[PDB]
Amino acid sequence: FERDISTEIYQAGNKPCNGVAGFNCYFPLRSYSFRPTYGVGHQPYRVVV
Amino acid sequence: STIEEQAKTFLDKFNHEAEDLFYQSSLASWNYNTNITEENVQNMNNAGDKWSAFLKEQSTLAQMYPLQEIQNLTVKLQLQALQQNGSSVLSEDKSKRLNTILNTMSTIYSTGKVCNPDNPQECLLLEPGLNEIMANSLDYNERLWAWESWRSEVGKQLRPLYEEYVVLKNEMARANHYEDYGDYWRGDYEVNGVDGYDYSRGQLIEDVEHTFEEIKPLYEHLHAYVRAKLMNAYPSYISPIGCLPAHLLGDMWGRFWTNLYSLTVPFGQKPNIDVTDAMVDQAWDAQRIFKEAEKFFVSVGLPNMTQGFWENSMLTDPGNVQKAVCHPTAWDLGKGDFRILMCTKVTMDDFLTAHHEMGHIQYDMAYAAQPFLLRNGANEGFHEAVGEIMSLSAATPKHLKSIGLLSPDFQEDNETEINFLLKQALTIVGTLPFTYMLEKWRWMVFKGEIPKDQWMKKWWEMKREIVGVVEPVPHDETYCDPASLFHVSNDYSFIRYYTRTLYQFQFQEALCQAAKHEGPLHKCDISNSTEAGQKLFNMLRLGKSEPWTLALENVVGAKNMNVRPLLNYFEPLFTWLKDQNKNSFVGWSTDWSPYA
Ligand SMILES: *[C@@H]1O[C@H](CO)[C@@H](O[C@@H]2O[C@H](CO)[C@@H](O)[C@H](O)[C@H]2NC(C)=O)[C@H](O)[C@H]1NC(C)=O
Ligand SMILES: *[C@@H]1O[C@H](CO)[C@@H](O)[C@H](O)[C@H]1NC(C)=O
Ligand SMILES: *[C@@H]1O[C@H](CO)[C@@H](O)[C@H](O)[C@H]1NC(C)=O
Ligand SMILES: *[C@@H]1O[C@H](CO)[C@@H](O)[C@H](O)[C@H]1NC(C)=O
Ligand SMILES: *[C@@H]1O[C@H](CO)[C@@H](O)[C@H](O)[C@H]1NC(C)=O
Ligand SMILES: *[C@@H]1O[C@H](CO)[C@@H](O)[C@H](O)[C@H]1NC(C)=O
Ligand SMILES: [Zn+2]
Repeated sequence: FERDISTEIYQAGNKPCNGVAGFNCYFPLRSYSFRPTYGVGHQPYRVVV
Repeated sequence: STIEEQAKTFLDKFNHEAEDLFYQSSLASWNYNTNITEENVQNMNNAGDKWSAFLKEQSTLAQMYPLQEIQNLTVKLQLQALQQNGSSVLSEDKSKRLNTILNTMSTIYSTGKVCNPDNPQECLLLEPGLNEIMANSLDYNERLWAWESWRSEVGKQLRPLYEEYVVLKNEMARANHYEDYGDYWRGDYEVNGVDGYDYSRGQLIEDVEHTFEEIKPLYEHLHAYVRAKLMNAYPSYISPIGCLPAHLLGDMWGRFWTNLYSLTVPFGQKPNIDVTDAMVDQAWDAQRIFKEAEKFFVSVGLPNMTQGFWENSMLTDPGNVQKAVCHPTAWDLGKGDFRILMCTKVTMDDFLTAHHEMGHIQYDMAYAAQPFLLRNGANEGFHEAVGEIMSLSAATPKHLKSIGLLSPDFQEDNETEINFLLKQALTIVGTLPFTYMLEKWRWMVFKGEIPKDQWMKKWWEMKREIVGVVEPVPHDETYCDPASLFHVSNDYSFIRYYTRTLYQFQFQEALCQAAKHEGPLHKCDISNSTEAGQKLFNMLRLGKSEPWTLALENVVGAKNMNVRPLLNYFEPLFTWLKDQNKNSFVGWSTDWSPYA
């Protein structure tokens, strides 16, 4: 029952990320990039709980 | 934060981006393949350039991980396939000269033009003229002229390019810590880090030599039979114990012996089983053929298949204005997208070919959950060693009678079995020594054991020994006969076909034992054998996460190449070849030549 909206880049290494994309510092957000030709198990699904 | 954790964190994003990027590249290529237009050329080129740039950038980023500090035997496998420094170790000039060499080789091979004598106007390419002449024409003069022209006008155009290619490939192999480029090709089968299942590149040569030696007795009987049959057609062209001429092998290079079936048939009054007229009679179409194939596939327990395959992929020739390639292609775009292209015509050849591709995509969808870098077969032989065997099993008379294409009134007589086995041997048995000696010659050239001045001088003994073929006209080192092949000009390994041929028969023993089939091995049907379907799927689903040795153990229970199934397939045939060869010399001599 928690929601994360912060886009702070995760630090996978020891050196600080310094707010620049590079080694061991990747942007935590990724896009679905849906296409109509996707498979049955990869198509979008509208989920309500 | 361990190094393995960092590698996993990098690889997750790498796989996630690479899947989408390769999907885009694959759709761009498929659009051009199904629709040849000017815009599609640019789209495909841009997609390929973007994919190459992304792969190079990711490899440069991942070069910082030393391979020694990754455990779990899974992340390290992806890093090995990702690093792949290859020719990028050398300077940019040596990379662009390699690109130029490959481009010129491909262009020269593609532009192969032969002009008829006394008329410098009617010239012919490899197809459809030269191919038809090599496949059907039996005239000695025309075949010899075409063979000489093709090996003369093309060999010299690539011989210095071949020398430079060999030298620079040796340099690249040295820079990549390899003994030779042959080891660079053989590195696919290498297995390390697994106790009791390690594999080495050098052991492969001995393994293939032993199986070639054990195959040998099956080969010279067929060769003697073919020579005896050809003696009735060319009474003044073949020595009784000499080698067969190079351009009387059924085609231009002698790779396949199936072109002489119309002449080397022991029983010409017994037609083979061809039910193309049957499917013509019942108005069978492409949809009906695909439905019959699906009915065959569901009988072994394989799951259902998505509707997107039917909706997206085209399965009928459009003709008219829309020009598209008709080459049978199975596109695995990824992300649950699977497509197959065919220009389906009313012929049993297409029916047999579709068995390759449908099981091919069945294998492709098996390893969907695997990482993108591991969405391939454990080796280069596991990809469709089963896809070919289902096609071979689909030709059994039992299933042909079951589907209604063959009437039940077809009584089985042993005359048909011998003809079918001989026809199969004209495609599979005959090509094995030729492929082996070609691979050995290329390996020796890459290693350097064959001197520069004697590439062809050493080339013609194997022809006189391994395959029993003698040239009709002597050639010096100026000519380059091997350069006239598809694979040599495109820098492809030629052992893949031999390994796949070895692998396909090995699976058949286990498949028929699980199916509890009784009788000849070539009449074995895997229909209604869902246990065998589960057994094969258990190996198809592993993908690339496991070494090929483990997958080979999971089907037959071995760790080395096995040739006993090869003899089991042709066991009745070999005994009969022991009969009609009792009055003819079995073998050939290396001293006589047609040109004397
Ligand atoms: C596999 O099993 C199916 C059904 O279990 C077989 O299909 C039937 O075959 C019989 C004769 O073999 C026909 O009379 C029926 O019309 C077929 N269809 C049915 C019952 O729906 C099929 O022949 C079997 N295949 C093999 C190779 O044994
Ligand atoms: C093939 O491409 C041409 C032009 O790019 C287009 O006009 C045509 O509609 C395409 N074919 C199909 C089936 O969409
Ligand atoms: C290898 O890594 C996977 C994560 O992808 C993990 O589930 C598995 O347990 C690891 N292997 C071993 C032997 O711990
Ligand atoms: C090529 O890549 C390998 C793979 O890690 C690396 O060990 C080697 O140092 C690289 N060589 C050059 C010249 O970049
Ligand atoms: C899907 O597979 C089942 C076997 O589990 C089979 O009975 C059914 O006919 C298949 N569906 C189609 C449309 O082929
Ligand atoms: C088929 O079998 C019969 C009896 O076993 C035999 O006489 C005949 O020669 C066989 N056919 C061939 C082609 O050998
Ligand atoms: Zn294939």
